[PDB]
Amino acid sequence: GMDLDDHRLSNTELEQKYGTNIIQGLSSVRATELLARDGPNTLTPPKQTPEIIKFLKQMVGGFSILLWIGAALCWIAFVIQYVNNSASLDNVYLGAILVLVVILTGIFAYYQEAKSTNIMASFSKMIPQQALVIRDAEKKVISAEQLVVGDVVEIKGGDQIPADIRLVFSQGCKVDNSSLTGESEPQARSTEFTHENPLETKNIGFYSTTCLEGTATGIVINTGDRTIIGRIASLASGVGSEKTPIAIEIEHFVHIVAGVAVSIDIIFFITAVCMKYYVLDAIIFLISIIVANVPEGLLATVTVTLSLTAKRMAKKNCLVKNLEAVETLGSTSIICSDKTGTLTQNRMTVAHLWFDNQIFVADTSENQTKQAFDQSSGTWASLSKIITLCNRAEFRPGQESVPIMKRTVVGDASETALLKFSEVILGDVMGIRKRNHKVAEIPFNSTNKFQLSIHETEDPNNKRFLVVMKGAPERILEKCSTIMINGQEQPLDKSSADSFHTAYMELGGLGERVLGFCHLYLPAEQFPQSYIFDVDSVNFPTSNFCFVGLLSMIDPPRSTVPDAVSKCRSAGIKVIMVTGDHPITAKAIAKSVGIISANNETVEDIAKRRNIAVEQVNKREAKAAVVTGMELKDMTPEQLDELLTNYQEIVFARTSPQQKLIIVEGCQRQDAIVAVTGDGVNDSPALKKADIGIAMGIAGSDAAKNAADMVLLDDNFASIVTGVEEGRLIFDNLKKTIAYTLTSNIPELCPFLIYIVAGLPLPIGTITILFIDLGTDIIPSIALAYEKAESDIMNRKPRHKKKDRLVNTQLAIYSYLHIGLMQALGGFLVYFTVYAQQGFWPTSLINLRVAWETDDINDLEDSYGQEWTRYQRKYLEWTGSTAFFVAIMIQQWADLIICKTRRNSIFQQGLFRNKVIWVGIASQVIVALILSYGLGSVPALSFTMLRVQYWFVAVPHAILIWVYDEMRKLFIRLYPGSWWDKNMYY
Amino acid sequence: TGGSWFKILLFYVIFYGCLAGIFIGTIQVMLLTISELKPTYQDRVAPPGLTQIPQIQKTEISFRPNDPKSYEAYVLNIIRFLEKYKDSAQKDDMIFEDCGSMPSEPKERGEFNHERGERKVCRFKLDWLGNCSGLNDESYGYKEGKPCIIIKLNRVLGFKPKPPKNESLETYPLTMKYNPNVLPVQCTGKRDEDKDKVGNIEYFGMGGFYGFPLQYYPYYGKLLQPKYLQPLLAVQFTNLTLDTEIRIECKAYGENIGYSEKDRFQGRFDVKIEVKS
Ligand SMILES: CCCCCCCC/C=C/CCCCCCCC(=O)OC[C@H](COP(=O)(O)OCC[N+](C)(C)C)OC(=O)CCCCCCC/C=C/CCCCCCCC
Ligand SMILES: CCCCCCCC/C=C\CCCCCCCC(=O)OC[C@H](COP(=O)(O)OCC[N+](C)(C)C)OC(=O)CCCCCCC/C=C/CCCCCCCC
Ligand SMILES: CCCCCCCC/C=C\CCCCCCCC(=O)O[C@H](COC(=O)CCCCCCC/C=C/CCCCCCCC)COP(=O)(O)OCC[N+](C)(C)C
Ligand SMILES: CC(C)CCC[C@@H](C)[C@H]1CC[C@H]2[C@@H]3CC=C4C[C@@H](O)CC[C@]4(C)[C@H]3CC[C@]12C
Ligand SMILES: CC(C)CCC[C@@H](C)[C@H]1CC[C@H]2[C@@H]3CC=C4C[C@@H](O)CC[C@]4(C)[C@H]3CC[C@]12C
Ligand SMILES: CC(C)CCC[C@@H](C)[C@H]1CC[C@H]2[C@@H]3CC=C4C[C@@H](O)CC[C@]4(C)[C@H]3CC[C@]12C
Ligand SMILES: *[C@@H]1O[C@H](CO)[C@@H](O)[C@H](O)[C@H]1NC(C)=O
Ligand code: ALF
Ligand SMILES: [K+]
Ligand SMILES: [K+]
Ligand SMILES: [K+]
Ligand SMILES: [Mg+2]
Repeated sequence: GMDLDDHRLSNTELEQKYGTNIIQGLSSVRATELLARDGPNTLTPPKQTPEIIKFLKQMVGGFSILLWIGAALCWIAFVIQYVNNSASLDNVYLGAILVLVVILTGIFAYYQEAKSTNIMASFSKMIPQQALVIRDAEKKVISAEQLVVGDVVEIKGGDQIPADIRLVFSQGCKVDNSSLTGESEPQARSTEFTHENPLETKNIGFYSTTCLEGTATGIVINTGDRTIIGRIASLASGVGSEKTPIAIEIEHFVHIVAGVAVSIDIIFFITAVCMKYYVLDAIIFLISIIVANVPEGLLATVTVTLSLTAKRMAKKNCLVKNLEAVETLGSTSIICSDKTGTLTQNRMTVAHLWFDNQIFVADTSENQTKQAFDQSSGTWASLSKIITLCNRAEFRPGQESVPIMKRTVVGDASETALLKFSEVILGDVMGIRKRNHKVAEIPFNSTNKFQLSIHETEDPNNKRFLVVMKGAPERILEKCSTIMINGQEQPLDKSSADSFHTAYMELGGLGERVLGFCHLYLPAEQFPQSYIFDVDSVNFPTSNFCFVGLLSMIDPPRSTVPDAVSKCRSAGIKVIMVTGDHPITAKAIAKSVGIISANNETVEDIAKRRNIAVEQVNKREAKAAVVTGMELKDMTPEQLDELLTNYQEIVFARTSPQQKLIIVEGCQRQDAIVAVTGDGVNDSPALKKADIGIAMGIAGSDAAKNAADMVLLDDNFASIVTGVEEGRLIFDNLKKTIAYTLTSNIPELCPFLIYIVAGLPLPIGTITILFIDLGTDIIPSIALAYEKAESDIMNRKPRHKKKDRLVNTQLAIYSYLHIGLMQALGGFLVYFTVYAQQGFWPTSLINLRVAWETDDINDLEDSYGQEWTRYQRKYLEWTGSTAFFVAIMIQQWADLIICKTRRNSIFQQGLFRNKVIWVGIASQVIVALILSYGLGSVPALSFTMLRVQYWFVAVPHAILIWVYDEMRKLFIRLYPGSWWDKNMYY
Repeated sequence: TGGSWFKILLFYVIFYGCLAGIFIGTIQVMLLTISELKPTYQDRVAPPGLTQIPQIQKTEISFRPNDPKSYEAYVLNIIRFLEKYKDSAQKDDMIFEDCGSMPSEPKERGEFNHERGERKVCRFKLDWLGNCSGLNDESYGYKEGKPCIIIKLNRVLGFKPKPPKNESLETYPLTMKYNPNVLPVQCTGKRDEDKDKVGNIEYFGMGGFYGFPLQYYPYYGKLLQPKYLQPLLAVQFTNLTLDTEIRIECKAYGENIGYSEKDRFQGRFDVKIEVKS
């Protein structure tokens, strides 16, 4: 961890510190011992957990601990029975089923558990392989890994910088620090101290950054992981090993259910000890409690629900790498978005052009077909000609039928923008450039800030030389003595100069780079056709020009971004722009997108409006704030918290990746779920620390797409509002699914409680309730995830993570007590009907379980005096168990119907709008019919055939459940916030 | 708040009370459809089971004639069962009717309705169980190697056993069929090697016949016909190998009497007797 940056030092101080020489370098022995001590110049990959331990750790998470305890108890019960010569089995079956359930749930949880992976593989595309380093004054090619701090390295154009160097000799070196700032604008390099911050010091080259053109010489200062990109990779790989909000909700639900199961098991085990029961009976009761109170199929059902949503989102070109990330977008409260590449198109494009003392507005959409800004007006022909002819950029080959804005261009960004504009608005400038012959003069020297090209008109009428020139507007104006306004030329009026200057100031205020244009026709009287031209600019005049127009470029936002941001802000989400660009451009883009509204106004703007000191204005009036990198590097964390809390609209500018991480962490300190969108290397630490990270697909980089939880393949920023829609719908339907899963636990638990307490014959077995848990409820649990939105999902506020939970006390109370008890009552009605219709009246079944389950007795006397053999008793027991199973199934049909809604009514939502619900009901019909009249024709797994009337006894209880739930929802609807909403709504 | 607590507790009290009321009402409506005189269904008890009296636990009998405690359990159980079959408890004539000593047709005592009052039961006297009655023989045969077990047919309401017609060949000629009035019962060794050690079999039934007389059927239901004494058949062996375990099977033959592989007591026995020296 080294941060003692010393770019202020002169060459000699660097020499003394690093013990080298420009002419000499480092000796071979010196370099070898450096390679021994400091370490290779290579990004060290991180330690990763092998997948098999990641898979094995899934077998102890969720409800699996309880299932393992149950399997151990099953084995203990079997060994006790085997000691006492009991070949009944029925317990190896249960143990095998429990182990299989554990294995399957672990498989599903492993499938849902993240993706792991590392970011280092993405950096290989940028890291150079070799480097031209000098040792003992000899220029040799050495692999970049072998390069070590202290040696002199020479960098040419078009190759990656071998390591972090301090430039000492430079000659026209321009680097591309897009990995540190996110901007592809070439940054010039020098050999002098420019800025205190090492990221803008202009005399330091950075590891893996590319040198666009020129030669440079520098002394290596940092290597390997101590470089800036090294720290970026270390941060992007060493953070993010944290749970997701949906994982926390599921863990809380598991904690509630496991606590309920443990408490009931402990208390009833103590009671069984206090009631003269054998240990075998007690442990069998404990196994039944454990199996009944655990929703085995729910944790896999949640995974399947997330998978279905992920597939139907990936159908919309939205790849979801982490399955848990489908939910997070929707509980998100803050979206920290990168500017360039994400909000904007990352392409320089003309936006405003000024002529006739008016400001014209140009379309900037990516898929635009034509431009129309009062083209029929005067002076436009001269502007068109000067834009077309005065350009050097050229299109790349193999572009016959390529979209115009998607055509690759070789040249400067500004030249590319003007060339794209001319191609769009004129169609074919290649013919126009060909027909107008170009004199071999185009001075584009540095420190000039202008360039001119002499042409001869192809029109037979005029046939005069033309000198078109564009460059910095001030230089254009100082060389201009007249302006062309609607054909004819006005003199250099004071009012015209004032209009020029105010247009300049306002166009700069919109954060755009203006370029001035001017041309001067050369009459043939003074310049003949055969007159020679010289590059020295002495053979032709460069004064007394005429100003035609003034164009500016913006790097505009994408077409769908402003509407998406407006919808996100209308959905209760707070959007923050965190960018590495200059504050002026960031503020302009924020105003142009919607992050800062037109009415909202910042502190600096208030100070400008009132002309008062910036310290005099009260910050309470300002509703927006723009914070630069320097204002944030010296900001105490409490100040950052207050800045985020106070201002609704914030823009961060000139921020390093570490500062982006700081902002994300500070936003998460407010108990807010944050989402980060980005498409660059500098966004990787933020894309990892964020709860959900979204990356662009076409414009994105490999590091960002590896560090993100979701990738937008078509770069449609509008997919965020659909993601929020899907996340909120997922949360609601997950509440519904959890309620429907938990409601069937009580009908499975009550029979064993009654069997222990009142000594009835076993109303239902453990394998039978496992059949309920695994077979019948799974498809309806999937079906409840297809419920449409009850109300305006995208009009609510984001849920509070701490206050609002997926499984609150209301849902658990309603699922266990209000419902579930009714289902147990209906099932017991069916059970008593089955037993009484064959001879055993309800009151004769009290405390009969000891004599009922005695294989010795074969003359048990029922209510009518008949004598029952042991096998007939257990066959009647199986009949009652199957009937109780069927009663549970039918009341679960009713409960599926009532769980289709939470506040609405089945009359409003619709019974048949969700066909997967009816598929689930049909599946239960088929499964129960099979389990009754197939398996059961041969008596196996405590299933027997049922009489026709035993299939319909519990139907009135299902109707009662439906009527009660309809009344509850009706009273919730009628009187909101009336002790009924607060207590009965879940 | 305290008022909120009171309101929620009142709601839960009324809600659970209403649920209990609905449950009890459904139970009452269901019970209104079952008769107190005959069961609605007899799906499981239609083929009657066969059961012995000593009520042995693991389907085994292991005792020693020497030590009284070795057979004390069996003797006490037989005494407990046969106490109610003593003629001293059957003397009253208002509730008992002396039915003839010769097997006859089943007696139809009216119909399963509250009218006609209670029913009268044919009396079964212990004298018919020769030398296993306990009148003038102690230990109920559990002297040196003379075990005997009382076989009974499980009670079923409205059950009229149909003895097999002697058209088809049932077994070796018993020299007395009397099919229309006696349900045949025969005890044989389970497999071949136990037939050589089981010894002779002595059957003691009413009228000297080897089976259950049909005059005692049908049963009427412990309400119309309480104090009903089912017919008994004492089976004594009198000859069996000492210090050897013999598996003996007793089967009740009839057209209506059924058997089952799943149910081992549906008209069959699996009893083992071992007489230690
Ligand atoms: C949420 C989960 C709920 C689960 C509920 C399980 C409940 C288990 C209880 C079952 C017993 C139900 C009895 C209901 C009978 C009907 C009500 C009644 O009016 O019946 C009066 C009884 C006679 O009815 P019968 O059967 O002869 O009718 C035969 C039908 N016919 C009349 C046509 C011949 O009068 C008599 O003879 C007997 C009089 C004496 C009765 C003493 C009972 C003492 C038993 C105490 C055990 C309580 C355990 C509680 C555990 C709770 C744990 C949460
Ligand atoms: C014989 C045995 C039969 C067993 C049958 C099933 C028994 C279990 C059934 C239900 C128990 C559900 C337990 C839920 C536990 C939640 C754990 C948890 O994570 O807690 C967090 C909550 C947070 O609260 P909040 O801010 O969301 O609340 C806001 C309320 N607002 C809006 C009014 C301000 O803390 C809280 O709510 C405080 C929670 C207080 C809970 C007190 C105990 C309630 C349990 C009662 C069951 C008693 C036995 C019933 C047996 C019936 C037999 C007929
Ligand atoms: C027969 C088929 C099954 C039937 C199931 C029946 C379910 C519904 C039962 C009771 C709910 C009745 C009240 C609905 C509206 C409440 C308004 C309210 O609670 O007002 C509140 C005060 O009320 C109370 O203190 C009493 C609370 C209600 C007590 C109900 C009776 C006690 C419990 C009964 C449950 C019985 C359930 C039995 C089911 C058995 C198994 C099926 C406060 O109102 P506020 O000043 O905020 O007004 C708001 C002003 N605004 C509207 C303009 C915004
Ligand atoms: C009479 C008997 C059945 C009542 C039993 C009530 C039990 C099962 C309920 C009531 C209160 C509940 C607890 C309330 C608080 C917490 C803390 C939470 O972090 C985990 C769940 C846990 C631990 C709950 C477990 C289940 C719980 C203990
Ligand atoms: C709202 C009501 C209709 C829901 C109740 C569904 C009931 C009535 C349906 C669902 C499953 C069906 C049963 C499935 C299996 C069998 C066995 C077959 O050999 C006879 C028909 C029978 C017995 C069906 C009868 C009708 C049935 C019981
Ligand atoms: C009938 C008896 C034996 C058991 C039932 C006890 C019930 C009625 C009592 C005991 C504890 C009570 C709960 C205590 C805590 C809460 C959480 C609160 O946010 C809503 C009320 C609620 C859910 C209460 C509802 C009523 C309650 C569940
Ligand atoms: C048992 O009773 C029979 C009845 O005939 C009798 O013949 C036999 O001798 C008795 N057995 C003994 C030895 O008690
Ligand atoms: F272009 Al950036 F963060 F400003 F990726
Ligand atoms: K369960
Ligand atoms: K993440
Ligand atoms: K369940
Ligand atoms: Mg970017």
